[PDB]
Amino acid sequence: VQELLQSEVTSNNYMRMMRRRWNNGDVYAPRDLSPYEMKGRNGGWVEAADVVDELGFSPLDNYRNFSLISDYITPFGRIRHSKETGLKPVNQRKIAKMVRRAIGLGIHPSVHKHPEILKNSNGRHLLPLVVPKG
Amino acid sequence: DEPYHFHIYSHKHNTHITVTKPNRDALISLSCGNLGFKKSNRKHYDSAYQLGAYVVDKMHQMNLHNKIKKMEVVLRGFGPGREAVIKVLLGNEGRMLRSSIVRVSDATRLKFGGTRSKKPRRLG
Amino acid sequence: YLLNKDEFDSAIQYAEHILKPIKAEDRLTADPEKEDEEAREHAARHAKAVAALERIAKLEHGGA
Amino acid sequence: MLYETIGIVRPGNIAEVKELVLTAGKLILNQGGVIRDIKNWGTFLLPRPISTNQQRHNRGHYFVMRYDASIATHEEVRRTMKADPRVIRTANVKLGDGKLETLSRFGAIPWRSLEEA
Amino acid sequence: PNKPIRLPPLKQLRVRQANKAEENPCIAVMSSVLACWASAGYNSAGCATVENALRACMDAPKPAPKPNNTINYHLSRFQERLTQGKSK
Amino acid sequence: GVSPGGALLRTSRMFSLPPVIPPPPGNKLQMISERASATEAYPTHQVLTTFESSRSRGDWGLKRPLPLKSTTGTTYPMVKVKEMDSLEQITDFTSGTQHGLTLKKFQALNIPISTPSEIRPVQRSVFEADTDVTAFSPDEQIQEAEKRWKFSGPWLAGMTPGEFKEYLAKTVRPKRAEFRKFIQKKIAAQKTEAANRELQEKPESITDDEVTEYLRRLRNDNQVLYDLVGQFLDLAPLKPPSPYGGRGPPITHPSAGISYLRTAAYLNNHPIYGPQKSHPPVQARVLKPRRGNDAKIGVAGFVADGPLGSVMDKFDPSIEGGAKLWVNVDKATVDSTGRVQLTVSDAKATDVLIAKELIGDAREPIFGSAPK
Amino acid sequence: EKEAMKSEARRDAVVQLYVASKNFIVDEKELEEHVNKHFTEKIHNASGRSIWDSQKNPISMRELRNEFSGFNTTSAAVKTTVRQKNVAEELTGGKL
Amino acid sequence: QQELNIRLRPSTGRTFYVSGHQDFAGALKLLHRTVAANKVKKDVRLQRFHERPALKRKRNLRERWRARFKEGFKAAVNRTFELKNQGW
Amino acid sequence: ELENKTYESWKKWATTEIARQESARASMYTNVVDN
RNA sequence: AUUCUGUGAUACCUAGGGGACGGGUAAAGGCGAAGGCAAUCUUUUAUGUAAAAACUGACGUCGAAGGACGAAGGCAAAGGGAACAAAAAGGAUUAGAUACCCCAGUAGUCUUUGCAGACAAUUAUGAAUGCCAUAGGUUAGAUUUUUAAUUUAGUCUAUAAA
RNA sequence: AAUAUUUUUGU
Ligand SMILES: [K+]
Ligand SMILES: [K+]
Ligand SMILES: [K+]
Ligand SMILES: [K+]
Ligand SMILES: [K+]
Ligand SMILES: [Mg+2]
Ligand SMILES: [Mg+2]
Ligand SMILES: [Mg+2]
Ligand SMILES: [Mg+2]
Ligand SMILES: [Mg+2]
Ligand SMILES: [Mg+2]
Ligand SMILES: [Mg+2]
Ligand SMILES: [Mg+2]
Ligand SMILES: [Mg+2]
Ligand SMILES: [Mg+2]
Ligand SMILES: [Mg+2]
Ligand SMILES: [Mg+2]
Ligand SMILES: [Mg+2]
Ligand SMILES: [Mg+2]
Ligand SMILES: [Mg+2]
Ligand SMILES: [Mg+2]
Ligand SMILES: [Mg+2]
Ligand SMILES: [Mg+2]
Repeated sequence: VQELLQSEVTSNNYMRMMRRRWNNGDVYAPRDLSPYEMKGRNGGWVEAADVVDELGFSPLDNYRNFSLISDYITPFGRIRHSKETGLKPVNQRKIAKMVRRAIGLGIHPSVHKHPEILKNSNGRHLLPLVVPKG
Repeated sequence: DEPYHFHIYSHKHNTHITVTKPNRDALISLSCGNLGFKKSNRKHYDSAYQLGAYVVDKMHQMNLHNKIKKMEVVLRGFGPGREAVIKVLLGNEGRMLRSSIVRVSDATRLKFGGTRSKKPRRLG
Repeated sequence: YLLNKDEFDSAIQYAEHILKPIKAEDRLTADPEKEDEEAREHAARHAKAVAALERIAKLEHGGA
Repeated sequence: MLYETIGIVRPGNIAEVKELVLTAGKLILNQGGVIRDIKNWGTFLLPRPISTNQQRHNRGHYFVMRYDASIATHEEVRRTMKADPRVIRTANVKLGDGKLETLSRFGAIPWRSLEEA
Repeated sequence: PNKPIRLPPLKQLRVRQANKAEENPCIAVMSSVLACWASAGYNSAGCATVENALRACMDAPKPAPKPNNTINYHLSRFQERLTQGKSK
Repeated sequence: GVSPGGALLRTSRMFSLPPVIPPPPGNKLQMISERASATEAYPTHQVLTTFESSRSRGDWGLKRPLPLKSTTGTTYPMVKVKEMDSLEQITDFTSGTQHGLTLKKFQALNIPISTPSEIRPVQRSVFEADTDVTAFSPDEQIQEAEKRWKFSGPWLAGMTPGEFKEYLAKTVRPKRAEFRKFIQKKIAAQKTEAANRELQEKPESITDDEVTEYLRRLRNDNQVLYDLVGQFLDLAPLKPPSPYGGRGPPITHPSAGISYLRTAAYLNNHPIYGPQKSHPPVQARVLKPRRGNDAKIGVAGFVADGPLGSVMDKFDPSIEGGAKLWVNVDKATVDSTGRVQLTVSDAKATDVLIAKELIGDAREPIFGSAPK
Repeated sequence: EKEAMKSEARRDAVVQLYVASKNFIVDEKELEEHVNKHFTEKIHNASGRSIWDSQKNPISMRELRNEFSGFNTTSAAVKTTVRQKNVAEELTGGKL
Repeated sequence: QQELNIRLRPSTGRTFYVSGHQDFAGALKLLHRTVAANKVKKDVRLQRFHERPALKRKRNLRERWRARFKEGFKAAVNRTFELKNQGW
Repeated sequence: ELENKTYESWKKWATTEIARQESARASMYTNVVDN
C-alpha cells in the first residue's frame, strides 16, 4: 500500500504542473505541450467583458444584495480596482458608489464581508467569538 | 470556545507581546525593557528575538503548552519585531506551541480619515 | 412623467381591453360559473389598477 | 416617487414588527401612496454591534417596504421611524432614475435575483 | 482597464542592470549559523552540522560569470519604432 | 468606370484575402488569460504558401520579404499575417501549421460530419438538399423551418440579459408597424380560403379592427403566437412543439468546411487480408486522467472525451512520451459554438495489430508466422 | 409620427405598470392581510429565524456567471418561456 | 452564533485559518500576500504625518506616471522579444 | 512523434520545478538546530 | 533630556459617551465664471455635452464703472473643543540656536451671523470669432455589417508646414 | 525598502 500511496502523491504533483484545462473541441499542436506554453507566464486571470453590461443591471438599485457587495470589496473591506473587476469607468463608478451607499447607509460592514456570509465560508467553526466576560 | 491569543505589537522603537485567554485577559504582558534594554536597544531585531524566546519560555514554566489546545497569533504593526517573534514561533523555540495554532490575523490600526496627524518633519 | 389625462385614459382603456378574459368560443361550450366569475374578478382587478395608477401619475407626488 | 425603506428593529418581539410596518403602511395609504411590496426578512447579524438607547444589539429583525408616495409622505414616514425607539436604524433610498420606463419594472423585492434596469 | 502607453521619445531605451545580480550564496549559510547561536547557543552541538556547511562554502570556488545579456542591443533597434522616437 | 489600375487591384490575390472572422465564441461571463493565448478552436486568419524558389528569398506576396530564420527549414511552408504593416513597420506574422496541418490530420481520418443525434444511431449527412439550405420564401411554414441551419435572428436562451435587452429595444421594438402588416397578409389569406373552398363546391384586409382583434384571440393559445413572431424575426425554434435546438443552432455551417465527405459507409480493401470490418485505428494521447470526472484524449490535434470504459486511471511519469492508446473515431460533429466534437470509441485488438503490419511495429507478424 | 412613437412607448410603460398592479396594496384591508400572512414567528422554517435559512444566500456574482458559463441543465425551459413572452409582448404589445 | 456572537472587527477581515492543506507557515504567507496587496504597510506610513490636499495630489501624479511609464516599458521589452522571435 | 519529444521536455521541466518547490516548503520552517 | 507610571501606566478587554475628519474606489478622470468641489441618504439649484426632429429669426461677441462672488490666514459675537497647532513655555543640538528635532501647548482650524478683499487667485499665457497637415492615448455620448471602424464635444502626449 | 548627529568663513 506504500508504493500505491507514494505513486498517488507523485502523480498529483505532476497534475499541478499542467496549468491548463483541456476541453472538448480544443485544437492542440505539438507546441501546446512544451514548458513555455504550460509555464503560464500570464499572471492574470482577468475578466473578458463588463459584467454590468452583460447582466444588464443597475448596481445602484441592487444595494440590498449583501453578496453583491462582498464580491466587489477585498476581504479588508476595500473596493476592488478596475483591474480586478474589469469594468468600464462608468460601471466601475456605479459599483463603487453602490458599495459606498450600502456601507454609508449602515447595512453592510466596512472592514470585512457580511457576517452571515462569513458563516458560510471556510473556517465556519473557527470564527472569532465574543466571550460574555461576566 | 474561543482560542487563546498571542498578540504581537511592534513599532519602530519597541515591541510588546501579550498572551491572553479566551476572554481576552492578559496572562503574560511583557516588553523588551523587561529584559534590561534601555532606551535604544528595545528597537533592535535581536532584543525582539530574546523577548519572544523569553515569553515562550515563560509559557512552558506555566504549563501552557499542555493547557492551550487552540491559540491565535495576532500581529499589530510592522516594526522589526514582526519578523523576529514569528521566527521564534516558527523555529525550535516554539515547536511545542506551534501545533495549537489555528488562526493567524492582523490587527494593525488604520484610520479612514480620522484625526489630523502631526505635520511632516524637516530633518535634512 | 410627461403624461396627461388623455394619454393616461387611453392606456387604461387599452390595457383593460387587451387583458379582458376572452369568452368561450361558442355558447353551448361556455361555462357561466367561470365566465361570470372572471368578469367580476377582472372588473375588481381593473378598479384596483386604475386607483393605483392614478396615484403614481399624480403630479402632486412629483419633485421640483 | 418610488422610494424604499429598509428598517431594522429589535429581535425581541414579532408583534413590534407588525405595529411598525402597519403604522408606516397606513400612513402611506392615508396620504395617497401605493405600497408595492413588503418583504419580511428574518433576524440575522448586523454589520456590527451598535448600541441604541442604552441597549447593545447584535442582530435585528429586518424588513423592506417599497412604496410610491410623495416627498412629504416619505420624509414623514422616515421621521416617525427614527423617533421610534424600537428601530435600530433605517436605510431610505430613491429607486430608479425617475423615468417612467424604468419605474414600471420595480416589483417584489428580489433576494435570489437582480433588479434588471 | 487601459492598455500600456506609447512611451515618450527617450534618449536611449535600455535597462540599467541587464544581467541579474548574483547574490553571494555563503551569505545565506552564515545567516543560518547565526540563527542557531541565537536559539541553541554558541558552544553547543546543534550548530555543528550548520557550522561545517559554512566552512565548506567559503572553501568551494565561486562560480564563473555568466555571458552578458544582449537585451539592450535589441531595445536600441526598435526604439524609434516602439516609442515616439529618439530625443537628444 | 473604374480606371484600369483599379480594375487589376480588385482581381488581385492580396485583395482576395478574407477579413479576420471573430474568434470562436466563448463564455462571456468568465475569466481568461491576456499575456498568453493558445491555439484557437478554428482558424481565424488565412494560411498562406509560396513557391520553394520564392521561400529561399522570403517572398510570400506580402508588403516585405519575411525573415529566413523562422520561415525556412520546415517541410510545410505556412504562415498567418495578423498585420501586413504594423506601427513597427514590420509584417506581424506567425506560423500557421497549428491549424494548417490539423485540417490535414482530420481529413486523413476519412470521416464525414453528421447532424447531432439525441440519446439507434442514424448518421445523416450534412450536405443535402433538404437540410443544407439557406434561401427561403414566406410560404414555408414552421414544418420546414426545422431543416434550415442559418437563421437571421439570435438564439434567445443563449443571449445574455444585456444582449437580450439591446435586441428587444433596438431590433424588436421598432418593428411593430411592419409586423402589423405581416398579420394583414395572413388575414388576407384566411378570407381567401373560405372563398376558394366555397367556389369549388383576395380581400385587401387593411383594417386595424381585424388585426387588433385577431391578436386578442391568440392570447389564450400563446403557442400558435410564438410560431408567428419567430417567422417574422427568423428565430431558431426552442420549444419542441425539434431541430436539435436544445443547445441552439450552429454559428456556422454544420460542417465548418473541414470535411466535405457525406457518408462513411465504405470498406477499405486491404491488399492481403481483403475488405476489413471497420476503419483503421488511430493512436490517441491521454490528457487529464480521471483521478475531473472525465478523461481527455488527443485524436488528430482535437481534444475529445475518452471511450466509455491502466492509462486512464492514474498518471504514470515512467511512461516515456506519455500514455498512448489506439482508438477508433466513431462519429464527428460540430456543436453550436463551432467546436469539432468527436465520438471516440474504443478500437479492437486485431485492427491495431493489422495497422502495425504495414509499419513494422507488430511483434509477431500476422502473415506467415501466425499459426493460428 | 415621431411624437406618436414617444406617446406609444409611454403607453406601454403604463400597461406594464397596469399588469403589476395585482400585488400592490391600495387599502388598509390588503395591508393587514399581507402583514399577518408574512410576519409570523414561524415563517422562515421554524429551524431558523432568518431569511438566510429558507433562501440560504442572496444571488452572488459566482452564481450569476454560473447560469451562463457553468450550465451553458433545465433552467432554459423556465427562462425561454419568460423570454419568448417578452419578445411577443414587445411586437404585439398585448402584455401577455 | 446562537449563544456567542461573532467578534466583528477590522481584524476579523484580516484573518486566515489553519486547515489540512494550509499549515501555520502557509497561513502567514497568505496573510503577508494579502496585507501587501491591500497596501496596509503603505497606509501606516502615509498616516504617520499629515499631507495637505495639494501635496497628496502632486505626489499621486508623480507616482501615477512612474507606474504608467513602467507598464509601457515592460510592454516594449516584451514586444522586442516577440519581434526578435520572428526574425525581425 | 513530435508530441513525444515535446512531452518529454515538459516532464523534465515538471520534475525539476516540483523538486524545487519541496525546498521552499521545507525552508519555510526552521530546523537548523538539529534537535 | 524635559515628560508619563506603583494615586497601578504601556500592553489586552468590557460598557457608556464626545467632537472633527473621509480608507479603498482613483484615472493623463470629471464638475463650475473663477475661487474651488471627493464617505452616505432625502430635499433643492443654474449652465454645459451627444443624437436626431421642431421652433424663434441676428435676438451676437467684448465690456470702463457700479454691483455680486472670491482661497488660507485674520477681526467681531455666540457655540464647540477630540485631534492638529502660530503664540507663550521648557528639554536638547550647537562656537552661539531666536531656529531645524523633542516633551507639552493657547489662539486658530469646525458651526452660525457680519466685516475684510490682499494670493505663484498660474496655463507665469484675458475673453471671443474665423482658419492650418497628421499620429498615439484618454473622457462622455452617437451611429453602424455593435466583431471593429466612423463621428460630435473635451482633455493630454509626439510631430509636419510654420 | 521609509533610512536621516554636527560641519561657518575666504581683502
Ligand atoms: K485600570
Ligand atoms: K465643462
Ligand atoms: K502636539
Ligand atoms: K463682501
Ligand atoms: K484626440
Ligand atoms: Mg512592559
Ligand atoms: Mg511639533
Ligand atoms: Mg542637519
Ligand atoms: Mg460622530
Ligand atoms: Mg485651482
Ligand atoms: Mg478617497
Ligand atoms: Mg460676455
Ligand atoms: Mg468691474
Ligand atoms: Mg475666511
Ligand atoms: Mg474664521
Ligand atoms: Mg472669538
Ligand atoms: Mg527653545
Ligand atoms: Mg471654512
Ligand atoms: Mg489659490
Ligand atoms: Mg476680461
Ligand atoms: Mg482632464
Ligand atoms: Mg505638445
Ligand atoms: Mg568672496
